[PDB]
Amino acid sequence: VKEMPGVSAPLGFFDPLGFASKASPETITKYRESELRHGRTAMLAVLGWAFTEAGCHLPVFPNAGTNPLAAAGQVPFWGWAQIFAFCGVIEFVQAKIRERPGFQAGDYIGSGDLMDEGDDQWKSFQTKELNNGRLAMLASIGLIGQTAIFGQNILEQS
Amino acid sequence: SVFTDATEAFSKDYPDFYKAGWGPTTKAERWNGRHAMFGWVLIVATGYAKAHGLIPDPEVALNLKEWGTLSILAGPQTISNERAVVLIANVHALFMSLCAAFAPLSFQDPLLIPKGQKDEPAAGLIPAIVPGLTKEAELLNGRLAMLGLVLVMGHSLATGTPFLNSVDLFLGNRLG
Amino acid sequence: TGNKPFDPLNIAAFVPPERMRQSELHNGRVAMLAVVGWAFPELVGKFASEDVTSTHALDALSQADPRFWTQFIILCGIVEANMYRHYQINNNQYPFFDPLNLYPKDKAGQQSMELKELKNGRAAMIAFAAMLAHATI
Amino acid sequence: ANFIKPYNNDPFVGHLSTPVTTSAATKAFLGNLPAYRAGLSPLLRGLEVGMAHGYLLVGPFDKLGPLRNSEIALLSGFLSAVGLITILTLCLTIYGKVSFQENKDLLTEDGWSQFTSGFLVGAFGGAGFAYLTLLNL
Amino acid sequence: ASYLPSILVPLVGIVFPGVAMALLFLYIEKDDI
Amino acid sequence: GSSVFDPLGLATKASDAELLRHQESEIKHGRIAMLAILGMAVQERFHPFFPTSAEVANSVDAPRMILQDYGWFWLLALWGVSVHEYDNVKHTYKPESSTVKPYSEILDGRVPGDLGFDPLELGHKEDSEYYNSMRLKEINNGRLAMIAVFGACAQEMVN
Ligand code: CLA
Ligand code: CLA
Ligand code: CLA
Ligand SMILES: CC1=C(/C=C/C(C)=C/C=C/C(C)=C/C=C/C=C(C)/C=C/C=C(C)/C=C/C2=C(C)CCCC2(C)C)C(C)(C)CCC1
Ligand SMILES: CC1=C(/C=C/C(C)=C/C=C/C(C)=C/C=C/C=C(C)/C=C/C=C(C)/C=C/C2=C(C)CCCC2(C)C)C(C)(C)CCC1
Ligand SMILES: CC1=C(/C=C/C(C)=C/C=C/C(C)=C/C=C/C=C(C)/C=C/C=C(C)/C=C/C2=C(C)CCCC2(C)C)C(C)(C)CCC1
Repeated sequence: VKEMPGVSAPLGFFDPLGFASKASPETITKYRESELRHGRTAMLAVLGWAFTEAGCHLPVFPNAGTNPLAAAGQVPFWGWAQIFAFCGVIEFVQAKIRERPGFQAGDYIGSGDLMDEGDDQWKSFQTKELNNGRLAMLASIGLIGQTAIFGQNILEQS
Repeated sequence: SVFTDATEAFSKDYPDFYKAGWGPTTKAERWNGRHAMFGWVLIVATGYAKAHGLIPDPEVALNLKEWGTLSILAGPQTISNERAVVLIANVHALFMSLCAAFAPLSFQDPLLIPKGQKDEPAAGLIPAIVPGLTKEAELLNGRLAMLGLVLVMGHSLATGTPFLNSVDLFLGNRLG
Repeated sequence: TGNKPFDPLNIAAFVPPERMRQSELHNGRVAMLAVVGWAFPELVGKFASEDVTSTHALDALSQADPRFWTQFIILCGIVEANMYRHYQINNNQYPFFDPLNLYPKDKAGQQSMELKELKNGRAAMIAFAAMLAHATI
Repeated sequence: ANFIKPYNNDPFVGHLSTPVTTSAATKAFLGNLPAYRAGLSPLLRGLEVGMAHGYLLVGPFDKLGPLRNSEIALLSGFLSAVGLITILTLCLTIYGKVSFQENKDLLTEDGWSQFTSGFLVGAFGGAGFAYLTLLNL
Repeated sequence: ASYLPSILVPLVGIVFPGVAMALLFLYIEKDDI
Repeated sequence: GSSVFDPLGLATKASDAELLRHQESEIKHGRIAMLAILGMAVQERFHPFFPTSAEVANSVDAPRMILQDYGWFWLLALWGVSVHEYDNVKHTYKPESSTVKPYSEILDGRVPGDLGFDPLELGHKEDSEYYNSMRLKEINNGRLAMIAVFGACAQEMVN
């Protein structure tokens, strides 16, 4: 839908390939959910990539502090298992959210039942989140790509 | 009767505890009798284990470092390993006891009288004689076991011999 | 409830029958799996170090890695939680376990199959008791 | 916008509908906890709470107790957790017998009694499971 | 003798106060008699 | 079935319960099988995704070597498949209501194989004839792929 947040941009509504042109409300809601999940995950991924690149490593990961893709190996299988468990717990919470009648895509704060009235500033700030998230998605995929192709790694003239 | 008068005096003195079943009540009698029956079983088993040395024997005393200052008796002395072993054999049953006391099986008899209910009628000097797994048999055997514990303990204390050795003296001297 | 009253002795005076039939079934199914547990290893063989090499004896209890006991308890707890979700919360009124569905539509078929399961399970109980008699009297 | 509005649309009650107090996240998270979940017998609520709080409690005693440096640290921690659980169940029983005196919602004599029995069983289960897990790790 | 303190001190310092406080708590807020 | 012909056997023709669930199972098997065969082909001619796999005689023995080396990948794949199926259960099949055994009845008015995955609207639902013909094409290519998967496990069999 054109009214939902994220639209404000130089491009305006950006749907070259028809995906929301005839999509039922369920499919558009799922598309927005995916966009927000990817965007937030990418924002965190870029921030973590910056943290690792700058040498900022936890005391428990002393040896590996140079290349994030290299650092990924240092994590034992059970560390990744616990990452997955935590993400699954949050996903279970969000699934419990979506059962509530008045759910809007990505509004895990229940803004509809919280705001005194729907506002334009709220839409603009949701758009800010979506835009920084889209940029973070592109930037994170680009970071991984540029570091895989050229092994020198960011901050090393990459 | 004298027993009835004593029970009435207890009821008047401490109505709350008597109501809940605490004190001289048939529920308490049954519980103590069951415990005493198991206790006779456990004393027989302890004697047999002492005879066959299954218990680590008093030659060995628990190390202070591993078992902490709880093992300390007085100062340097430490609880013997046999006393610890018997205590643990008892701790198993005590853990069971708490579990079954606060979370009784629905068909199980509660430890305390239910709020609505009242204690069952008194058995009397000679409880009604009926064989098999019937309440009267259980109560009679519990009374017998508790009396036996009392009088064997009296024997051991008066003569000065250990309780286990007094039990050995009885039977046919099978145990030790 | 669905076996018919030809019981050898009286124990049901002070115990509800619904829970007791459920316990009959639980213990019977576990006993069938346990009889297989004490037959199949001996007949077909144990298949790894087992943390200590032994078979045909109860001692495996101590030899088996506690990891296995933990995971087995977890599995049993989760399956029992689902089975409790049935028959006591949602009262689904259809059998909890029926992939490749059996258990005929007619009520009489239900009763007959329940009787068959009870018989096969009681026999397994007796067999497991005899096995433990073989082992440790 | 305005994310802070009076709770229940009642300006004169001592509460506010802040994002922490009244948001889909918190309502759904608290509404699925055993203490507030719908369609749970009080026994099940107690069992869930006890399982959560028993496994949770072995660790501090095990790792920071006086016997933490001995080879029997885990057993001492488990025993301390068991004792504390027993104390808490005593507390629960007395609270139930004092509060609700003149199966249902958890706020009743029988409801609270079932909750406490479930809590004891679940807490001992959690402590035992934590012991089993830590015994080999 | 030399065994009693181990038995009694825990009872007097833990079990006795625990049961005493439980009973006092029950009686203080009994709301009847 | 294919064209306007009838089934090739006894063909569960006496299924009082509607065949919708069996048709859903058929289309699911077929989609899995066609993905499997196309994958297998690409793997046999191209294998860059998981290096250090040593020698792979054919696609059949690749899973064993991956388990040996990349054990976590199969856990991740199983997670993905399971979560996807659970998510599908929402818009396919009828929920439990003290009856309606779970995963037993396709919801009324829902053509089998419809998970809503129509991003490019290549198959026009409005045009009934075109949509039905495309469904038939999918089903038949999928049956062919299902046969082909075993015809390929023959590659494992010969050696
Ligand atoms: C008021 C007098 C008094 C005081 C202050 C103490 C103090 C003590 N006694 Mg001793 N004791 C006393 C009288 C007293 N005793 C008498 C008369 C006897 C003969 C039965 C004993 C026999 C005795 C033994 C056999 C042992 C102690 C031990 C102890 C110590 C631990 C407490 C304990 O376990 O009690 C246990 C005491 C009893 C079971 C009997 C009760 C003691 C008196 C009679 C109670 C007086 C109550 C008082 C009037 C106030 C009541 C109000 C109160 C409820 C608030 C402690 C230093 C233990 C020890 O040495 O540890 C190192 C130990 O093993 N006591
Ligand atoms: C005055 C009586 C008294 C006695 C006899 C004890 C005895 C003990 N305390 Mg101390 N304590 C007391 C009062 C007392 N406490 C008071 C008033 C405080 C508050 C200031 C404390 C604060 C305190 C701390 C902070 C700690 C102790 C600890 C300990 C234990 C020492 C460690 C050890 O070797 O055991 C090893 C312990 C075990 C093997 C666990 C067994 C635990 C119990 C005995 C199991 C049975 C409990 C039973 C079911 C409860 C009945 C409930 C109800 C009926 C009363 C020991 C059992 C330490 C401890 O427990 O370590 C974790 C510890 O860290 N105590
Ligand atoms: C039933 C289907 C199926 C199964 C079980 C497998 C299983 C396997 N494949 Mg094959 N594959 C498949 C379909 C399948 N594939 C299809 C349809 C393609 C597209 C041509 C590929 C392309 C492919 C390549 C190029 C390679 C593998 C490899 C492998 C192995 C390692 C996993 C991997 O990297 O795969 C990669 C799988 C994909 C990228 C799947 C894309 C298509 C799926 C079916 C759609 C949905 C997946 C999900 C949303 C993620 C999409 C990721 C995105 C990049 C497209 C593993 C044995 C690797 C190997 O070691 O071979 C020996 C390897 O190098 N596969
Ligand atoms: C549960 C159980 C069981 C069982 C148990 C029981 C049942 C027991 C019983 C027990 C008992 C039951 C005991 C008893 C005892 C008794 C005694 C020991 C007695 C004594 C007596 C006397 C001492 C006497 C005296 C006298 C005379 C001489 C004459 C008369 C008078 C007078 C009194 C003086 C079993 C085995 C299965 C095992 C497990 C546990
Ligand atoms: C994530 C995180 C968080 C939180 C966390 C938490 C809070 C956790 C918890 C945890 C827990 C809390 C856990 C628990 C667990 C438990 C368990 C696991 C249990 C188990 C149990 C069992 C197993 C039982 C058993 C039994 C019984 C019941 C009885 C007896 C018998 C038996 C043994 C069978 C936050 C966000 C804040 C932050 C970050 C991190
Ligand atoms: C109905 C019917 C019929 C027919 C039947 C048939 C013939 C069936 C078949 C069926 C089939 C025959 C199916 C198949 C399926 C398949 C599938 C479902 C597949 C899967 C696959 C996968 C899962 C994959 C795997 C893999 C991996 C893992 C890695 C790489 C390699 C590969 C790719 C292999 C008739 C006409 C007689 C009539 C009567 C009834």
